[PDB]
Amino acid sequence: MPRVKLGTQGLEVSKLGFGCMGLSPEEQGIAVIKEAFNCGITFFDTSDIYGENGSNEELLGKALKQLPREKIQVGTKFGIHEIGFSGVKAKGTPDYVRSCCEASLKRLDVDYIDLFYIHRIDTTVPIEITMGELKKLVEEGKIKYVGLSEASPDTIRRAHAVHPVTALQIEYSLWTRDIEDEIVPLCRQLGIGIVPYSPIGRGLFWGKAIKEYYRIEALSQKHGCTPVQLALAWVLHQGEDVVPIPGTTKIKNLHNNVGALKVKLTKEDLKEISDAVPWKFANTPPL
Ligand SMILES: Nc1ncnc2c1ncn2[C@@H]1O[C@H](COP(=O)(O)OP(=O)(O)O)[C@@H](O)[C@H]1OP(=O)(O)O
Repeated sequence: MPRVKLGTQGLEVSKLGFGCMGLSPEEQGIAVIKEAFNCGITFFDTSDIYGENGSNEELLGKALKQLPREKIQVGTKFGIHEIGFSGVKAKGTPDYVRSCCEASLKRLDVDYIDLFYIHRIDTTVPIEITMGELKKLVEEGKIKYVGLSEASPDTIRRAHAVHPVTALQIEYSLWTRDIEDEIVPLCRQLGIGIVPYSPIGRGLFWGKAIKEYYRIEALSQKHGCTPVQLALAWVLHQGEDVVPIPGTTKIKNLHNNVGALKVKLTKEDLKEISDAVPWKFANTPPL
């Protein structure tokens, strides 16, 4: 398993990460995490908001007790404070940053978090204030690196000016390439790592809806992998600074995802994949 530098501050992760969200039957969740590590995945992603009352963080914390903590990069997050009919409410006051961090440390049962993200931006608090408390947490050793998720270009730039941002987590896949026009270039200018979430799930849902397409399947066959591996490989190929965090609850799919790292695609291969996604009469439909 290759390792890559995520951002410029010193974080180093496995080229493929693992999203723990979906896991929240405990023994079996722990077993998936342990097998991911046995496959060389060291980067594990969660958030305070996943599971019930932080049960996903608790799960990861239990799994960690069976692993070498210092070999693993734990990413978690804070910021979503309530969810209701009216929608999601974010909070980014310094007191909340600190209390969320402490609660996550306790649920994960760790002395530090590697990568701590603002999960959702608080549009009522200047981002400098939130980042200021995150800077204090870095200086105290409570967290090592700071991430953002779903942030505007203006928020990214202003955040980074206060304390360097290590990663941006955003949706990115063959089916969702909005970040390419402005976000990707900006992250590259600032040295910020890119962490795609839903690198395969939206495509899987689509594949299922359309099933109940062939160009993608024929390209996967051509490249000796499955359609999902091709999708994940495409994301993997978008840069040395791109680390996707697909989730799964199944060991077989975990092994499939790891297998996607084997796929090698040329610039031309990549365009062909992108371009595909905007007896006498014994014939078949053309590709
Ligand atoms: N190799 C694979 N083949 C088929 N489905 C897979 C897969 N890897 C992950 N998934 C599914 O893809 C989903 C996860 O996709 P994702 O990580 O891109 O995130 P998201 O839920 O945000 O879409 C899960 O539904 C997962 O289901 P399983 O737990 O049954 O695996």
